Amino acid sequence: SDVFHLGLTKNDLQGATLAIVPGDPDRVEKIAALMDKPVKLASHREFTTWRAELDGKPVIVCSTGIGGPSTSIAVEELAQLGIRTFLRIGTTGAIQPHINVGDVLVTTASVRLDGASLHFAPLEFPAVADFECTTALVEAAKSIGATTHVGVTASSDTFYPGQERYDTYSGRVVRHFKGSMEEWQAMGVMNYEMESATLLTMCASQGLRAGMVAGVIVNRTQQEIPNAETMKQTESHAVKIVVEAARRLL
Amino acid sequence: SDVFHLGLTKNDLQGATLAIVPGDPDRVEKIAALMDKPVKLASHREFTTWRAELDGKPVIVCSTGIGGPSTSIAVEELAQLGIRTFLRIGTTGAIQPHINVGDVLVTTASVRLDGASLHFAPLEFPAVADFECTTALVEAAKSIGATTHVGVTASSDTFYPGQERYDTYSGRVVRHFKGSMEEWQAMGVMNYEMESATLLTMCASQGLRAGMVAGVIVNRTQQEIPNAETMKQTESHAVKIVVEAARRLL
Amino acid sequence: SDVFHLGLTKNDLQGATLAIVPGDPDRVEKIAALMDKPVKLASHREFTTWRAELDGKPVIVCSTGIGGPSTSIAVEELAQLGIRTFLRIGTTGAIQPHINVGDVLVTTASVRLDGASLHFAPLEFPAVADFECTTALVEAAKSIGATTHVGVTASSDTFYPGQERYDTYSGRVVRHFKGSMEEWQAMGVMNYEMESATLLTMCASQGLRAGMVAGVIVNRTQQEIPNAETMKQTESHAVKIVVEAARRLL
Amino acid sequence: SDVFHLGLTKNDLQGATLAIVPGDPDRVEKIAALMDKPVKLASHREFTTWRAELDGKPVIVCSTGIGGPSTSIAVEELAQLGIRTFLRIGTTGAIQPHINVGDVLVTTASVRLDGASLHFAPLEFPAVADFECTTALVEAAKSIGATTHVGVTASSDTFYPGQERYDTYSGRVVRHFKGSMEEWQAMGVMNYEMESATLLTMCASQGLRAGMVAGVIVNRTQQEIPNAETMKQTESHAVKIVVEAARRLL
Amino acid sequence: SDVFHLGLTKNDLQGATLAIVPGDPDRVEKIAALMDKPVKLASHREFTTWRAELDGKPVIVCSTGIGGPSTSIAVEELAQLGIRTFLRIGTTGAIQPHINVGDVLVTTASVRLDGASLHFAPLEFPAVADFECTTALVEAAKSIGATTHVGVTASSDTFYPGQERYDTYSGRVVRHFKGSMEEWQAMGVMNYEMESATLLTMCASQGLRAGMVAGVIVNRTQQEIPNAETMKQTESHAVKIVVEAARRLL
Amino acid sequence: SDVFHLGLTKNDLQGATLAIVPGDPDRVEKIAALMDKPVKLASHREFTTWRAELDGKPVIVCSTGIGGPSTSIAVEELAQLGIRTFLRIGTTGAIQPHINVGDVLVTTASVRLDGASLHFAPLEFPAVADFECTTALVEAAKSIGATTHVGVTASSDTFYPGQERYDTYSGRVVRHFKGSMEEWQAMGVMNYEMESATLLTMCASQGLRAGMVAGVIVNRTQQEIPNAETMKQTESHAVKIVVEAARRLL
Ligand SMILES: [K+]
Ligand SMILES: [K+]
Ligand SMILES: [K+]
Repeated sequence: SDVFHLGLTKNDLQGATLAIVPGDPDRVEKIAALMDKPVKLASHREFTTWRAELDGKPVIVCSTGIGGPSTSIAVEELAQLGIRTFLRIGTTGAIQPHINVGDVLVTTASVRLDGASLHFAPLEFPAVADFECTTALVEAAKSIGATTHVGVTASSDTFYPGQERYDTYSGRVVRHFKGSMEEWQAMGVMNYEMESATLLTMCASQGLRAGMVAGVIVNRTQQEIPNAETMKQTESHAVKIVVEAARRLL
Repeated sequence: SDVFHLGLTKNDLQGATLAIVPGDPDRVEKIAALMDKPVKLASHREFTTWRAELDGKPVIVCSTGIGGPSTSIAVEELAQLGIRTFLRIGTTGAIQPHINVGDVLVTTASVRLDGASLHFAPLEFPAVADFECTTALVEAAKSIGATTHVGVTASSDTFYPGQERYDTYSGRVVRHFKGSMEEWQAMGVMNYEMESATLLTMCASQGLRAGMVAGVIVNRTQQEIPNAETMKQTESHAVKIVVEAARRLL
Repeated sequence: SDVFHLGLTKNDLQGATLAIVPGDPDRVEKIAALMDKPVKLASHREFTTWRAELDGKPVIVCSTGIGGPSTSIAVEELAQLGIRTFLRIGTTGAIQPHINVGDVLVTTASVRLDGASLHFAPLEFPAVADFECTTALVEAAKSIGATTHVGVTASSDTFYPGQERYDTYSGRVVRHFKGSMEEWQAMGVMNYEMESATLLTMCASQGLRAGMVAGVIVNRTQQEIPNAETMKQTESHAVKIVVEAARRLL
Repeated sequence: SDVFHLGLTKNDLQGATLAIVPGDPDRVEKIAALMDKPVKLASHREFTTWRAELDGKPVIVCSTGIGGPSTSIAVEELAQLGIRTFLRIGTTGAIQPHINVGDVLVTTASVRLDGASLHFAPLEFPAVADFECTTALVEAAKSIGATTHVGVTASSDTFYPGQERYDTYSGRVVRHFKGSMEEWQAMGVMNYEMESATLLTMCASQGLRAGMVAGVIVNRTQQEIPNAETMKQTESHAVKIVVEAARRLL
Repeated sequence: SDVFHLGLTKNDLQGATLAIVPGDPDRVEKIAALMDKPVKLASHREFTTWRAELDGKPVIVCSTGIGGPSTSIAVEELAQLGIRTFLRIGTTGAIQPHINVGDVLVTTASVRLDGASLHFAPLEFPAVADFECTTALVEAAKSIGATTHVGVTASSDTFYPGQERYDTYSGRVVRHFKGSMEEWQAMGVMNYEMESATLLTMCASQGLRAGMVAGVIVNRTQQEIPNAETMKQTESHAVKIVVEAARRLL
Repeated sequence: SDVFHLGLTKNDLQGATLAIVPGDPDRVEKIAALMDKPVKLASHREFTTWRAELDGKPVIVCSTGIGGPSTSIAVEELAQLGIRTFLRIGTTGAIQPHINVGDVLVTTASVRLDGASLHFAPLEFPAVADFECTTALVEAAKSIGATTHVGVTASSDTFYPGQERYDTYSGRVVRHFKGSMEEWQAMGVMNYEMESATLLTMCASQGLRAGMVAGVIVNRTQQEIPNAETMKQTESHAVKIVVEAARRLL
């Protein structure tokens, strides 16, 4: 391999310069299957990589795992291999009452509640998305009639205390995160997830283009028993949106 | 007056909800005169306010003075009077070799080298522009033929040490800022100015829309004797862009 | 002009080494008019400058605008022109019940709730006034029988959230400033204003002498309808005190 | 499943209270096979879990993935299922000249170069190992004849800039981390890895026992072409040590 | 003297490489008297030094005074004279209900609520004890049947506000320390004292071995009138434990 | 005793409200003997206390030991016994070329390179002296003919790395303090010592008056073999000044 972790050579990419980067290794095949000539390249640790073709051009699909540290390894090693544009697709929990399950969120910039972003730029630097990527995601969402919200996301190194969850082993949250969800809500923040602060900071500070889209599967502000069906449909629409955005960025 | 500093009543605004916010009080009349039925409302301290009409709708032009503290007063008191969209117009100095004098810069987000932004949101929150305002500024720049750069700006509470200037009384820069210009250059930052970190943070955290455009009149990386005519033309260029963007946001 | 913003040459100063620096461009003429041979030198942006003569010696009066950033520009450019002593005169709101409207405050040092001070010295460095300037202000206050208080001032980059005001567009204050006024009150702090942290830090860290005096026009701790008359009288006494202090420092 | 990510019920564990936690999901089966009656329980994302029996008692082996965020999910959800002791096993790169490839490292505490540890305790709290777990790991290492070093480890949210690697896409390291490797070397730090600051802080602050052992496969201070056989043998050595330590902690 | 403060020459030590370091100059003679051939060397400021012999080998006993600053002077100057192992003995107040008066505490690492530790290593570095010293203290405690607890200690630059005491001149505690005792209690912290953060950080970052033991004389969580007798007995047992640990470290 | 550490009752003080606070317990008797009817009250740890009479009024002399932690105990327990004015006397090393051995320094405020000051007020609060105490010290210095410097002091929790000394066991200084002495020199700081940041912050934030004077016995910027007689004379000079200042503050 030409890189330390992903198990890829530059020849494997066949000249690709764009990658779609989901979190779950199990979701990579689903995304690749929407495009032409899908081929599995490698599977090592949390990093599963396929290649496919979109309008005659090679594109990469590679999983990051959960969190900024493993995300930073995938993005760096793909950059070493020639990738210059990175599109993240995820699912997410909204923290605003006006945002519904089934909706799509496009992130303009993120609240940096992570550690890895600091290894690229000091805290004062914005975790901001690329303008061309954000534009392509909004236009792709419109092309299939999705209800879309555009704005700021909170990006946390934990699933539990950093998202103010109390249903845990200890049942408590450290002082600095107590009351934090209500503060982000007042400041207009749409949602929580765990990788965008790292992704957006490391790309914007190194001349790489990045964008971020997610489907809403749950809402933290109103109690409701989730419906597995609505949730599956919502992930499928987010995947088509990221693929269509990619088409506009080739 | 209905507000503490600006010397304005809500009746004076005639229902306006958009304001163009330059820094220099002597620039307010020149911007207002490009639109219909311009009238002076007030002048107190660094805050000079005119009203005009664009495509039949009232709009405000109001100066901020230099720095985030006076900016924060103007934005708050305008919001008290009904303004919900804020467009900053300026001229600026570039720190990248590929950006030329006469070019136009549209800011997606800012590095927070200020104090007032912290009084609205903690450092981790992004100083990010509104997507609709950024889109209007970019599309207006293309409509008149400008060469445009879109990206990150460094926003400083000083003109001298925070912009790493050594041609000063002391000729010294505090440790924290020594070597800072070269760091921002490596990270792709386009330019320095002094009000956007405050403006963009206070608006993004309070449900108000803001954007920012500026004309390039000097470049810190290439020695050149300034041309007064070229600099006047560049200012006029940027002002035409901010008025046309306002037209798209009514 | 020999400087970038103020529109002054060194010859304009006629050998002056002391400046009185109020905030409001409109108040500069009032101060100059107490002295001999007053002459207007320049008006650009928030910076209005006059010259006059005190006991046969030239003195400068120059406005700063509101906030540390514009203050830092005026102080630097005046230093480039030969000024070595800076005396600030303002009006202010007290936060202690024993301090009355009509009283005069002389500041020994300031709480650094600003951004520009950090561009001169790290936070651990004290925003302390010059001992000779503080002495001259206290003695000048005694010479006209003013009721005087000497101590610490809190210096904020905002008028609204940083001074814990809730009568605003949003009606809220960021976590770190919630409860802050009561903490400063317990620690003996006399008042809030917006420029002294910057002024005192940048002078004490660069071999320049600075002092600070203000008249009390309002008290945050007891509700009362302000009297425009008492307020005008109080600003007039503070102006005579700063002029008399200057006389003792030539 | 009784937990959100791991895909496990409490019944699956058969009363287990100790878990061995490697990073790589493909290493879970190899560790479990050294013990009696090994069986696969689940595999979801980077989390692969097996059960086995040691001296008649059930034990769990569960992968964390790379970085503190995914580590924090595995540790929390295992604790929800009844686990109270956590033993980390890895391979690593040394930064001291006297430490040789083939040696074993036991960590007493870690330098916190991560984000997730802050979500459990403020920076001032020590990322310290449990004394009983450290004692068992040291005594097990001596029982099989390993050359062992006991001391402090640097635990980083990145593989590249946080470990001061320059052989990258950008070839740059942010100011804060320039010269950092030489500082840690002078302070006696043995090595870099990426999960221990999170693991040790979250356990020490919540009444859970944790320890950490690793085999040295490379040394950053001496150029050497790696030997694949030597590296495989070193991994097997460290795994035998972590199983024997578990035997002492039942 | 060969050093600035302690009044010692290297010859005075007769080849000693281990020191026992209590806080109170008055307690040095008591410790020395348990060993062979005790001799008083010097008394200057808070620094009183004796020499004695343990199993035929010279050992030093030297007081630190109260706090990290004076501790840092004693440790440095003893290191200049050849000392490489440092054992602290103290008395302390427990903050856990299960810990009783009469018990002995051995500290694995400390919460850094001091200033001097930062002059040796940044905050992220752990204030961790040496593994051989901690082992010797635990084994010495067992040899006389003491009830022993092993874990984390909070180490404060103050006796009053930093340990959340309200029975003071002012009757208040600064915001950041309000509620702090209950947070440390929840995180498993055993006790407060005032020198171990400095001692453990400066030794672990400079190749010196250090450990820490204390007798419990009071418990912050249950009201009780202290018994001078139980307190004297408890200090005597801690002194024998430190002497016996030293024997195991020669 | 009415207090925990000092071994004093309120009756012992005979109504005293002013204390002179040297660092060295062996200096307490020498200061007290310059006044009338001197008597020893107590000696415990680094705290030695005498009473004497000045112009018919009782005054206290009490040692602090080295560093802010022991200083904070002495000041708190004296305040509990009725003391409201605190005068620090010391000898010190200058860091400016124009300051000579034999000169006297009066401190207006201090750089906070300590930990204990943070336990009373956040870093942004100024470590500033009382104006009445500073005035008395300056006027007393002039009355006896001393060459006096008035200004800022750097106050450090260490004698060695925090004062950028390299003549040590390790010969290293942590990154944060490398190049620090030259920064403070450029900023006009006169000298280093180790207790004033704590003393001045705790008093200014609690309604207590404090000041500080010191005699210069060495200069870090000019190599010179110290003269023992000159150094003894300089100490006596500073002590005469602090007694005469006390006389003016009764
Ligand atoms: K201004
Ligand atoms: K991961
Ligand atoms: K001490």
